[PDB]
Amino acid sequence: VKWPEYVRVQRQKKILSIRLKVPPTIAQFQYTLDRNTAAETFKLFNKYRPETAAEKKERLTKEAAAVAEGASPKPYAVKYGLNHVVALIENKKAKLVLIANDVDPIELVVFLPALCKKMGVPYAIVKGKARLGTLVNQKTSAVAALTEVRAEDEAALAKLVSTIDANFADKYDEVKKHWGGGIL
Amino acid sequence: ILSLLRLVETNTGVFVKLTKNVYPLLKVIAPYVVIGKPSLSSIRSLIQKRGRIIYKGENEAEPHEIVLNDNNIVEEQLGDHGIICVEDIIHEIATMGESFSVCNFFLQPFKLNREVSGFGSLNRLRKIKQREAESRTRQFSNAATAPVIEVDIDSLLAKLN
Amino acid sequence: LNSNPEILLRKRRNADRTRIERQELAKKKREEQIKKKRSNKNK
Amino acid sequence: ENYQYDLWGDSTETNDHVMHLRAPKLPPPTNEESYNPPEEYLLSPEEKEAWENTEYSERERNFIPQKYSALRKVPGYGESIRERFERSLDLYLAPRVRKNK
Amino acid sequence: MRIKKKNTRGNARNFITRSQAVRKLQVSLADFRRLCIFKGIYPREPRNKKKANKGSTAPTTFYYAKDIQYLMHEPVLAKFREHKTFARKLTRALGRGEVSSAKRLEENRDSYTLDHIIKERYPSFPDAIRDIDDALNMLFLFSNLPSTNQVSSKIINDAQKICNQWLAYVAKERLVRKVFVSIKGVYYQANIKGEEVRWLVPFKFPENIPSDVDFRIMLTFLEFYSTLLHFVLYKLYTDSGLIYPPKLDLKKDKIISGLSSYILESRYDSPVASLFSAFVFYVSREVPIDILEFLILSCGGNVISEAAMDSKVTHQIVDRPVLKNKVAGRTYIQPQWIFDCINKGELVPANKYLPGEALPPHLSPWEEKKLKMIMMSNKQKKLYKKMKYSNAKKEEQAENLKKKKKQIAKQ
Repeated sequence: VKWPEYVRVQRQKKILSIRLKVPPTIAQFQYTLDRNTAAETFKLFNKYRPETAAEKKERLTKEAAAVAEGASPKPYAVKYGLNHVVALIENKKAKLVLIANDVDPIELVVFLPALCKKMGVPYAIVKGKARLGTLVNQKTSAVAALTEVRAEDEAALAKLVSTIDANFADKYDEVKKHWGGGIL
Repeated sequence: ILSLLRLVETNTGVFVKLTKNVYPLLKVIAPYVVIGKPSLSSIRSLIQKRGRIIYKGENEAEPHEIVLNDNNIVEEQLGDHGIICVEDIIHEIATMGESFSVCNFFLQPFKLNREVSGFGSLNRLRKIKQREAESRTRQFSNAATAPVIEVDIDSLLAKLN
Repeated sequence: LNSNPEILLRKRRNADRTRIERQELAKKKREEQIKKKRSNKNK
Repeated sequence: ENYQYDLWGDSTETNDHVMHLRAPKLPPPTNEESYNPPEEYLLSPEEKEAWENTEYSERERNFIPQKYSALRKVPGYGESIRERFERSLDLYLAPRVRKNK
Repeated sequence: MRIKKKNTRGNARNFITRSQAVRKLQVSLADFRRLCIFKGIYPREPRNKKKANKGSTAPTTFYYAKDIQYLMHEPVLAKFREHKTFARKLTRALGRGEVSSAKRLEENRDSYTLDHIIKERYPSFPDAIRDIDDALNMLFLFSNLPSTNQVSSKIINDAQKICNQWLAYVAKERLVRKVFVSIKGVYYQANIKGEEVRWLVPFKFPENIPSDVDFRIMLTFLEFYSTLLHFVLYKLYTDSGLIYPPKLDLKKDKIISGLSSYILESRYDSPVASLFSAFVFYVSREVPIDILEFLILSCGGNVISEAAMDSKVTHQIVDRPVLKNKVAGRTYIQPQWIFDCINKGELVPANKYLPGEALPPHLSPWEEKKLKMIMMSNKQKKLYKKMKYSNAKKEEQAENLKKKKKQIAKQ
C-alpha cells in the first residue's frame, strides 16, 4: 500500500506517542477518568450549558419587548476559558475543574493538574476537548469549571468531587511518579 | 389484562365496549394504553386500511394472518350471524350489536404504524418534538382516584394512518 | 407504405433479473435484523 | 397560500416543437377483463398454470381473468402497487423511440 | 484539416452514457434520477449504438446531450445541494447535544418548489391535461395505502385531499362519460376541457405492500404529480367553477371522510350529465359507497346511505341474495345497472338487474397467394410472413372465443 504524506505523518506521530519515554507531567494525562464517572460528570455539566447565542438574543429581545412597554437571581453556568479557569483556580472559586487530555500544543495545560493539586481544587482530567466543547457551545474548550451551583445539584456535585477524588486522584497517585511510554 | 385485550405488541389497537366492569380494568392499563371514543370515519377508514384474519393457508399451514381483501372470506368465517361483507363488520363495530363479540375477535388486533418511524437526522428531532408533546397531552396520575385520560382519536388516527 | 407515426417504449432490460434480486435482498435484510435482535439480548 | 396561482394563463405554445419530445404514450385502453366478463374470457385450467409458468414482462396479461357473480364478491387486487411502480420505471428508464407502424 | 479522430463527432457528442451524465452533473445517481423524474428526461435510442459509444458494443443507456447539458443550470439542483448542507448542519446540532439551535434550523429552512419545472414541461394547459392521465393513477393509488416507515401519514393525507378535490370537481361540473369496473379497480373517463382523461381507482380494502417495490422512486413521482395537480386544480376552479381551496365540514368528515363531505361554493352538454336528474338513490350498506356516490352525484342523482345513520327515494342499490324489506315505493337494483346506464347513456331497463339473479356479461367501453409468394424479395418475404402470423395469432384466438362460447352455452 501507498498512503498520502499527511496520513503517514499522523500514523508516525501516533506510534511516536507510544514508543518514546515521556516526562511524568505528561502521561499524567491519558491516565484519565473512566466511562461511568465521565458520563456522570456530564450528567451534571449538561444542566449548565452557557446560554447559546440564539437563546441569549431571543431572551434579551423579550426583555426589550416587555420592559419598554409594560428581581432575577444570578444564573449559573460552566466556566470555560483557560485564562478564566486558571483565574478561578488560585482564587479557590473552583469546585470541579475539567481538563482535556488532547490539546494542540501539549505545553498549554501541563501546569494545570499540579496547580489544582496545589490549590486543593478537585480536578479531573477528562477525555476529549471535543467532548468538553459540546457542553459549552464551542468546537473545543480545553478546560471547563463549575464555580457555583443550584442547591438541587449541590449534593450531586459534592459527591462528584468525592467520587473523582477516590476514582481519579487515589488510583493515580503513582502518576506523579513513573515516566510513561515504555511499551515494547 | 393486556393478554385478554391481546395488546402484547407495541403500536397496536383494539375495539372494546366500556361498561361498569370494563372501567376498573382501564385504570390498571392506563399508563400503557391511550384510549378514546372514535368517530365513524376513524373506524371505517381504519378497517378499510388495516385488517388481519387468522385462518388456514393453502392446504397445511394454519398461522397465516393475511389481509381483509375479500368479502367471501367474511362469508365463510362469519356468514350465518348475519354478516356478509366488510362494511357489515364496520356496522356491528360502530353500532353496538349482537355480532360485535363475533367480529371483534375476527379482526383480532390492528397494526398501527408508529409515529415518525426513524432514527436519523430529521426523524430524531421530530421524535424529540413529539416526545415532549407526550407528557403535555398525557399525564400519569398514579393515585387510586386516577381520572381516566380520554384523547381525540380522530386527530391521533390522522397521525397513525 | 401508409405508416402511422407513433412513439414506442422499448422493454426495460434486466427487469426480471432485478425483480428476483430485490425479492431476495428484502428477505435477507429481514433475517439479518432478527439476528441483530437476538445477539443484542446476549449483551 | 401554497401553489395557489395560475401559471399557464393564456398559454398557446406547444412543447412538441423540437422533434425530440417523445410524448409518454397513454397506456392501452382496457379490453374485456371486467369483474363480470363473458366467461369465454375465463381461462382454461391448463393455461392457468402455463400463464404462471411464463416469465414476467414477456406476458400478454398482468392478471388472471376472473368471473364474479356479485360486485361485493370482487377481491382487493393485490398486484396493483406493482403495476404503477413498473409504469413509473417505464417512464424514466425505458428508452423512447419514434417508430412508424 | 488534420485527420479528425473517428469516434468523437456525430453520435458521440449527440448522446452520452448514464455514467458520463452523472459525472458531468457532479450529482449523485439518486439525485440525477430525481431531477430526471421532475424534468421528464428519458434515455433515447440512437440509429447506431456503437457510434453513440466510442466503438464498443456494450450494455449502455444513452441520454440526449443537449438535454443533460440543459439540466445543469437549474434552481432544483442548487436546492438539492442546499438540502445536503442543511442535513449535515442539523446533525452537527443534534450530534453535539443542543436541541434549540436544531429546532431553529428547521424554522430557517426553505425547500425546493416544482413550480417553474412545469412551465418548461407543460407550457400549455391542454398539454398538462394530456399528462394528468398518468398523474391521477399514482395519486389515487397512494390514497388507498397504509402508512409505513417508508411513507408518512402527511403524504397520504395530502394525496387523499387532492383525490377528494378531483372527485368533487368532476361531480360538480358533471364531466363523466365512461365507467368500467374491472378486477384491478374502477376506470373512469372524463372530458376535462374536452380531451378525455382516463384514470383508475382501486377498491377500498387494505392493500398488501410488497417489500419488493421501491418507495423512494414512487415518492418523487408523487412529489411531481402532487404539485402538478395543485396547479391544474387551481386553473380548473378559478376558470369555470369555484374558490380554491374549498373548506371541509368537520362533522361531515367525521361521518364519511369521502365525497358527501368537503362542501364547495361557487363565488348540460352531454346526455350523461342530464341522466338521473330528479332521481333519489338509497345506497345500501352492502355496496362500496365512495366508488358509486361519485357517479350518482356526477350524473344528477342524490345519495342517502345506510352508513350515515351509524322519503323521496325512488331506487335502492342492494347486493344480497335475500332482500328483506321489499316496499312498493322503491325499485331494487344491483349496481351493474348504473355501470351500464353511464356507458350507453340511454337508461337501460332494470329487468335484467333484479336482486337475486345473474347479471349480463358487462362489456368494456373499448393457393395462388402461396404461389405468388415467389416473386417477392427477402425484405418482403420476411415482412409478409410476419403479417400473416400476426393475423393468424389473432384469428385463432377469435376461434378460441367462439369454441369456448359454444362449450359453455351447452352447459
